[PDB]
Amino acid sequence: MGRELKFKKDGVEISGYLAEPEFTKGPLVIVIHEWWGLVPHIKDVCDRYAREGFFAFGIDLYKGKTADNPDDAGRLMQELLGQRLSEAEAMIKASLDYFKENDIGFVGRVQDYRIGMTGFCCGGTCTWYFGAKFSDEFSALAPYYGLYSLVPIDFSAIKAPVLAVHAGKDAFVPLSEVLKAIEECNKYGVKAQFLIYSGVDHAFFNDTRPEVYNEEYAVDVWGKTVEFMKRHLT
Amino acid sequence: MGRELKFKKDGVEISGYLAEPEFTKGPLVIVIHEWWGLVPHIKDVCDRYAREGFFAFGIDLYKGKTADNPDDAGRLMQELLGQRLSEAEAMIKASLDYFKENDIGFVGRVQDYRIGMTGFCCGGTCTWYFGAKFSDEFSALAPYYGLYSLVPIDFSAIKAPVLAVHAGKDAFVPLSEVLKAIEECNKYGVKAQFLIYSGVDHAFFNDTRPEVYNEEYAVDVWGKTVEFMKRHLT
Repeated sequence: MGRELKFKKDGVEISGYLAEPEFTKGPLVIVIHEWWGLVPHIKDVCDRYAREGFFAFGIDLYKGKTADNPDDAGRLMQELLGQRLSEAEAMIKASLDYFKENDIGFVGRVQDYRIGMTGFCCGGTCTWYFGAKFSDEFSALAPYYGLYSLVPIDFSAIKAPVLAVHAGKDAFVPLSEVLKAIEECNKYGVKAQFLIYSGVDHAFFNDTRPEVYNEEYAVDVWGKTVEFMKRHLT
Repeated sequence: MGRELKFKKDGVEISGYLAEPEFTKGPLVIVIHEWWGLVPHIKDVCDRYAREGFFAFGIDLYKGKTADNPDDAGRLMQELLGQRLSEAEAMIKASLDYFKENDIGFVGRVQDYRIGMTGFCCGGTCTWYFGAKFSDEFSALAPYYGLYSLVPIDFSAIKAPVLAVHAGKDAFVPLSEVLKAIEECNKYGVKAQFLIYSGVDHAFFNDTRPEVYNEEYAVDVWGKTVEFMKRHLT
């Protein structure tokens, strides 16, 4: 089952796609879209999480807007990260509050909420950023190929374990930037594992983009990601 | 319940420890020791592989010698990787030939041999080096925290997928060296995934060395390694 949510809470508009497991009362994963916005591929990822026993909320951070080309997509992303960052923070916070009020993410085995977050591209940046901002709320973070140069990621504040996925030939994220993030995690004692796949580009997980998709590593990284989310959230 | 193999083949003396799975006839993994030599910890690793369905051969590359301190260990390692590298190569090749003659590592599903190789510290270096030297013989490589600057690894020759495990605070392997390896893999089309664990030291997998062992990441990396070896060897 997947449903479109749209409602107001604490003065902000929450919208996105919620995939729910069959019967399983599982953990929750927040899934953050790329710079194109909340498109079908992201909803598909949410469905895939639900088939593994997780509630998955593909939150819309673009207020219903999507882009099909880099120029418009870059404008939406720069607006989100550079002008509406406070608002996006408030949407994340209100979403978390909403799910907890509805018992979504409550895990019987531990008698507590277990909430993860993952995202791709700008959604990877957001995973890091929000994971630091809301460090009491998340039990696992899985940022895929986010930029570290767009917004200040406060590595000192992160409390969750992190699975950080990167592409070896990423045209947007130099390896030097990945190295700097590793050194910050070393410095602050962040339990971050960095996975760097040789020879693939940015967005290699996106099966709808044949110019960058890599099947071998997309299958590999999905296996690793589900294992990691299960380890920390169930 | 493994066996100590000792025999001569093609002019070189082979010795090591062979762990065998029960109730399953599976792939082979060659396991290469650290600079201490073929000590109980390494035999334990072989046993662990056998419990997951693999034959595992902990080859001795030190001609029966072990070391309990860094000075003696460093001398044995420098001798292995300098003066006796050709001999070690011949031991690896003769081992492979021996197993194939005895049907060890033959996998029914693919009607062919599937042989992996893994190792730690100097054994990680060896896994890279021999994986390139004997490029057609290996179907998976899992080098843990080896140095890249001791012997010339021929990245251009590697044909197997690689799971390269590194420690984020490795006192012996700077992250700049890991980056150089990633760039070589990118350049030559090696299917290498690099996994860098923040905050841990060299030899963090070694549960017999409490000063560097890290349980959380040793458990994590074991899971990842078994999944990878199963994916490529069964």
